[PDB]
Amino acid sequence: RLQSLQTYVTQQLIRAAEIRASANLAATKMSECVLGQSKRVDFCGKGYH
Amino acid sequence: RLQSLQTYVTQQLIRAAEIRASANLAATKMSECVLGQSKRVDFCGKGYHLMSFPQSAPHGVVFLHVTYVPAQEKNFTTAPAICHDGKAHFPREGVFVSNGTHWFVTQRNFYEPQIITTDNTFVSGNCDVVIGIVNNTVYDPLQPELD
Amino acid sequence: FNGLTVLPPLLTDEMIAQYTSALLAGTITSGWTFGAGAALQIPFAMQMAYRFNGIGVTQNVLYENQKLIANQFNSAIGKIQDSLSSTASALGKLQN
Amino acid sequence: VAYSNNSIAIPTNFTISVTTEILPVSMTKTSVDCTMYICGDSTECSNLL
Amino acid sequence: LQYGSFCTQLNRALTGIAVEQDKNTQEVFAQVKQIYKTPPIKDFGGFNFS
Repeated sequence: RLQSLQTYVTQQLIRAAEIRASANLAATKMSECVLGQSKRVDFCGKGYH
Repeated sequence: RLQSLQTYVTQQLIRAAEIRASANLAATKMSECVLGQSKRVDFCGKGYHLMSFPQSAPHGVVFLHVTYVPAQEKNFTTAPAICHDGKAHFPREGVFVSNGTHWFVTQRNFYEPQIITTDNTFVSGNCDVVIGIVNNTVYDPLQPELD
Repeated sequence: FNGLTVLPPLLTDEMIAQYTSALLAGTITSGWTFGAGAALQIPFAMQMAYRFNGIGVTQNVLYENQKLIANQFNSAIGKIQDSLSSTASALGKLQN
Repeated sequence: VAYSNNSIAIPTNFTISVTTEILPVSMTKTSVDCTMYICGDSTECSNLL
Repeated sequence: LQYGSFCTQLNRALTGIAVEQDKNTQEVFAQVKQIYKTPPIKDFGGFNFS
């Protein structure tokens, strides 16, 4: 049971780091795509943003 | 003891990846905010970014980000274009604004009203198509320079 | 039930919708200005003309084509309802 | 927002603001001699490990 | 109790994840200090946001 629970918490930490990386990108698109006009190619859809 | 040590090393590997992400972002701000002027919104503080200064910290960096913030806004009446002579005029830089009686052209981010001239404007087409266009004079400096 | 629980998020989906609503209203009334300071009102076609300058297109190209540009935008928003109401695999990134 | 089809707000002044952003760059380098942690110099434990 | 700290360690880890979910949402959505209302007259030049 302890081995099972250590395994669960380790998958959750690795999975939370993927969600943090995704949320950082989302927050950056909120600043650069919604609160601005980005000139960065393909950061805010395809075509000129 | 071996289960305890594996638990520590796994948590250190996961924690090291957060520091590596943070350090890559710090290196990116050193490039884009200290070594350049970024046009990326919020990347180098809030306001329009001028420059950043790095300061060293224990296991870290502090960026002191210098921004311009617009501060004392006034309302103006505005138009997309001026109708002059059948001709529709557009600003080259800036925007047309009225003080309630007189029309001017200004830069967008700091009120500096200028008389609307063929040097400030460009022409395209006529008064038929532009929604919200206003009738006004557009000055030409060459005419009185000759006269 | 086996000593396992789900904790609620701090913000409710109503509060996320209120933040999202403020971000839309800021952008359509004031363009990017609320992103850097106070929200400065600008007319919406006048803001789209600043966006066309930001992509190297001259602003007369917006004002001379304004009704076509509004129709292409309005039609492309209709396709978002059509797509989301028809599909099963766009929101696969969230369902995963 | 005081929006209309013909109203604009234009700033007549600015502030120069300086803000601080803090980023972690590193953590302390900690090594372990795993045999000395598990076995504390017991040769008997080292032969079992 | 013979296993020492392992449960406190596992709960600290799950608590840290739970606090990060709120931080993640706050950094994405709390990007404005003011709740902006859209005007009651929707005169956006023919662009429709309904």
